[PDB]
Amino acid sequence: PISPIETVPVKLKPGMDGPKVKQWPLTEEKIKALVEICTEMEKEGKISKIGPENPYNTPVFAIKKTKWRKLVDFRELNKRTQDFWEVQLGIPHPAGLKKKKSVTVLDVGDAYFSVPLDEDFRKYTAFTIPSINNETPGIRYQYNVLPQGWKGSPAIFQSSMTKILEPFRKQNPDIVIYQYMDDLYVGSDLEIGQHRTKIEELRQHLLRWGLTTPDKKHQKEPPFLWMGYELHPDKWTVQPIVLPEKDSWTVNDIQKLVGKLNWASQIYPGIKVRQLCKLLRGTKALTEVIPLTEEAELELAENREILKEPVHGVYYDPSKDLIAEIQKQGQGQWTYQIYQEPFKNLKTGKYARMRGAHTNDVKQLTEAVQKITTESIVIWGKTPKFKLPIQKETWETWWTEYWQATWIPEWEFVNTPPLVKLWYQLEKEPIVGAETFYVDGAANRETKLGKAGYVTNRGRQKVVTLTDTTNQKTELQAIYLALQDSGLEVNIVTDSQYALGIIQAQPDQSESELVNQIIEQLIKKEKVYLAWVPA
Amino acid sequence: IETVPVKLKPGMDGPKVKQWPLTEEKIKALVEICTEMEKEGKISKIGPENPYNTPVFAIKKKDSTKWRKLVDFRELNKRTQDFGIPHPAGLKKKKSVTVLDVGDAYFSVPLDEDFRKYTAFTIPSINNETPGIRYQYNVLPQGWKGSPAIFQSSMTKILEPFRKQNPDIVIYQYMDDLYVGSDLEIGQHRTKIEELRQHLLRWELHPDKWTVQPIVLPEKDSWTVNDIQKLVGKLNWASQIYPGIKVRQLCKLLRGTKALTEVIPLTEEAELELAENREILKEPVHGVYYDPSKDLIAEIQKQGQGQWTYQIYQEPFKNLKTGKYARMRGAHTNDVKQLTEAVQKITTESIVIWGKTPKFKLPIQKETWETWWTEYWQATWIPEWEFVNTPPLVKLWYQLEKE
Ligand SMILES: O=C(COc1ccc(Cl)cc1C(=O)c1ccccc1)Nc1ccccc1
Repeated sequence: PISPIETVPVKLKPGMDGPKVKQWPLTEEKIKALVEICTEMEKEGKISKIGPENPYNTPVFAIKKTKWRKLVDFRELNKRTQDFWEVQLGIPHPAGLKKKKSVTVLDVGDAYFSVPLDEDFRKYTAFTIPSINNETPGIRYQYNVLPQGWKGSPAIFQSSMTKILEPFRKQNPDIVIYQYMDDLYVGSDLEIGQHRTKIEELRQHLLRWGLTTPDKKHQKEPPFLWMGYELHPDKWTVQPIVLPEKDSWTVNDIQKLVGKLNWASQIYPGIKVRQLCKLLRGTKALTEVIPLTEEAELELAENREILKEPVHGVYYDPSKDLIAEIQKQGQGQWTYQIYQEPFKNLKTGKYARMRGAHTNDVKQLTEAVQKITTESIVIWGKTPKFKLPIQKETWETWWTEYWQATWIPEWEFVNTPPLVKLWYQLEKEPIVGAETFYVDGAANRETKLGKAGYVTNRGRQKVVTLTDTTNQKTELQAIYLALQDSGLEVNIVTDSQYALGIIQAQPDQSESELVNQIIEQLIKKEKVYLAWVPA
Repeated sequence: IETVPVKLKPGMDGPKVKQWPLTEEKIKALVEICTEMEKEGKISKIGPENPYNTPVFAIKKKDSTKWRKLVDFRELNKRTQDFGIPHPAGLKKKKSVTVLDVGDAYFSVPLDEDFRKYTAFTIPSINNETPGIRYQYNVLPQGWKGSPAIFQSSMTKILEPFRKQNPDIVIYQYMDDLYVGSDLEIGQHRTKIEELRQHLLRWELHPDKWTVQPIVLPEKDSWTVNDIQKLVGKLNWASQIYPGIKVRQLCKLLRGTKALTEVIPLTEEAELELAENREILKEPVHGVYYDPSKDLIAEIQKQGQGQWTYQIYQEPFKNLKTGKYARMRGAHTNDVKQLTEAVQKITTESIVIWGKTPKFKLPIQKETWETWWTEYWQATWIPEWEFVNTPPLVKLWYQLEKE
């Protein structure tokens, strides 16, 4: 039946007109099957036989799933239909659901055809049922309800369901309802018998609005498979993740693999793909066969064991602290788990090593904290208490003097090495008794021929000729040479604008192999003072 | 009361800005606030056929237990046709200026039927276990550029009596705010304000103090190679502002590869040069004037230890105003909190003086800023902003400002 709900006023994009694509030709079989279908629909009030009027049209098809089924191709009408508010594309996360004594899912599939269509837009949904060959004229119809496959259907149906549920939600607020696609997940902490009664009241309420009730066969039950998870009464889990075992792997095979494994590195502690990813070097085709090395074999072998391990999360309890602990897995790599009760994690994850220009550990930690804060606010509507592997002293020393605004919400220190710290701290004033290197670097930016060197107050000097370099590189090398030729305490004078950058941020990681060599030297000294002077 | 036809600028389509995640505490508040506005007929729930969106959130400025709703119409404002309010140069010239939030005055005027949709906004939900609660306005919305303009005739009318009764006081309106300035003694000033409040209820700045602090080069007993190298670096850069600034004689005291710690006796020439450079920096660079046809820019540098420097200008190096801000009591461990107060402080000064907000260059990462700024925001308005990388020298230079 069709819901006695008010229609939503739809329109075609700015000025555009209804689609006019022509009906694909079909056989006498498929045509007779469609006529059958469309007659059953016309009767239910879903569609309407129309006439000469309508200049618009859409291609109707016939697929077999094993009786014949209709399939209207609304791509063109969809390109011409107005835009609607996102049909809610923000994917919830299990870790965010509050535990409920009972959850019941209600199916409202063909509900799409249960909601009427703006009778003003209906004309644009005109389609045609062909005649045998291309003989006489075909039968013509129009939709009186939300067509499956049309741009506005999911949004309008959601909107519609929402209005219809407002009364029920008002009456019993101790009940939670989640609208997802064609499903309604109804949860509550009532007693099973009372719960069951409310479901029936609701189910009964929806019936009133032409939104039919599923069968017991179409009736799904716990655990619930949702967007890839398995939600159980007391905990949630990840659906079993399987890896294809073979004695032949194509480029495409290895890339898909790497894909699934990279995905899993989130929930699973230990997934590694370095050796497998190496197999993609110099590949010449998606179907090329690359023999897995020994290491790629050892790796792909170890991951299989990991994925066989049981990893589950817990649900959200609004009355317990929200906690987040972070670990530095390696340079530029972090792991985090958010939990309330120790050992029972709500969620976990990791942020990959993003090879870039130049930054430092405290900064990257700071960014991992931020991404997590935004994540929690989205999932739980509040930010967690942080347990970070860095001393309050280290933090206060770094943040207080850094050139950029930065901040970490309420946190605590947890001594779970490795600890994050400053690899070096340039001196605040020149070092007395430490040699002073006056470094300089020049290079013909065209011939890429240059020299790099220094002269110290102690009379020590050097100059290296570099083949195929840049201005920057000679400047930086001038400094590098100074660092490696000097003692554990150095004063370094340079006119390199870049260095001025190092002074301000004092990075401990960069993308430049050179800056990185300099960072290692910097870290090695006991004291180093870098002074910039205009060129 | 009727509705004047309001439109988007030629070719502009409405805003479609996404709602940033809100905390549960804030969502609950907007829900309450909005339910009550719905009852009073100020806003109405909308359908999915409305694709527009403007971000909304909740703040707390003066009152404690109370939550205020703040809608970010910057985008809609940029796309709203042009009309406005006249700016009085006398404002800045007042001993005291107090700001008053006259945002409620708009809840009385209906908003054009056809323009309403462009005001769509959404209350988010936790974990998306619920569709957003969509709304659009029926009445002039707070924070919208067209509100004060349309309620313009009604503001002069209700303000005229007070302006006539007191022709020695200047009243300026920007957005939801009303900046009231006079010279009266503190007590008499405040008492004179409530007179306006009461009048309004039936329908503490000090610009003169705002100094224009100069640069002061360091003076020293003895100068080291390092000291000279540093003075020279700043002077050099500063010559981008003042061309009479020179470092020739000073730079000469650097010829040689001496220890960074060695003391260098200043020649008399290096001294006169230093003396000439000091004089030059005793006053702002001549010829810098405010140009209405151009945008005002506010650049901020994090100096450290709770200190921040800023410069308002329109052309590089031609500062209309420069200054410093020291983190207020309690922001000790929060950069983001100090930065937001500075923006509010710099924006308010800006409004007072030229009647418009400047565009900011913020020394903070976008993600950092957007995640927390509303936590400390208290103004009814919102300036424009972009995020930048503070040049090492610009900070070093303005660090030299006099105290
Ligand atoms: O205790 C909880 C907590 O989760 C929920 C709380 C409220 C609602 Cl309406 C749905 C859920 C879901 O599990 C869910 C199922 C499917 C999709 C998306 C969410 N679950 C549970 C209880 C008994 C049995 C099984 C699970």
